[PDB]
Amino acid sequence: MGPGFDFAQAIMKKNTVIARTEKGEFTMLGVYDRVAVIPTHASVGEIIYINDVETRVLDACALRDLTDTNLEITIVKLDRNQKFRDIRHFLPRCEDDYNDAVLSVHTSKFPNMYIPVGQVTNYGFLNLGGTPTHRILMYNFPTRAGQCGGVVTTTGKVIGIHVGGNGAQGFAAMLLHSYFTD
Ligand SMILES: CS(=O)(=O)Nc1ccc(C(=O)O)cc1
Repeated sequence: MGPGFDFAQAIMKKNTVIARTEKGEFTMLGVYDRVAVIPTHASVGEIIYINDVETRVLDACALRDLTDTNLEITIVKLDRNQKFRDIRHFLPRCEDDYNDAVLSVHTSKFPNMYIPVGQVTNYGFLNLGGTPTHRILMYNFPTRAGQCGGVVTTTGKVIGIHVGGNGAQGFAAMLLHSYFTD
C-alpha cells in the first residue's frame, strides 16, 4: 500500500521459503548463499522440508549471547541447489529502536500476509515460554500462532524475525550483520 510494504514485498518474493519441522510450518528468511534463519523453538534437526521438499541440514547453530543467554535465532545451512539473493547489506549493525515496521508472513495458513505493526522498541530481556531471552524487539500488535519466523522490516532494513507474543504485544529476535560474517 506504501513504501514500507514495497520493501517488505521485495524481501518476501525473493528471500523467503516455507520451512516445516516436527514443531510446525514457519516463515524462513534466506540471508545469503544457502544460509537461512528460523526461531530456535522450531527444533531444526538433520532433515527439514523447504517448500515441501525433503532437504538435508548441513549445519544448524542456536545463537546465544556472550553471557550464554538464548537469542532465539537458529542459523541453518541448507543442502539446496540454489542460492538466496545476498541481503546482508540490509541488516542493522547495532541494537536499536525503529519506527513504522511491517511484519510479513508466508505459510499454507497465512499466504501473502503483511501487518503494519508501528513503533518497535528495543525491549531487551524477555522470559519467552519460560526461557530467559535477550535482544528482543517489541511491537504493540496482537500477533497469533502461525506468525513465528515472520520477517520484521522497515524501509531499507531487515531488523528481526517474529518469535512470540502475549496476546497484546508481539516480540521479534534482532538480526545483526555480525551474525552472518563468513
Ligand atoms: C524448555 S525449559 O525452559 O523447561 N528448559 C530450558 C530450555 C532452554 C533454555 C535456554 O536457555 O535455551 C533454558 C531452559
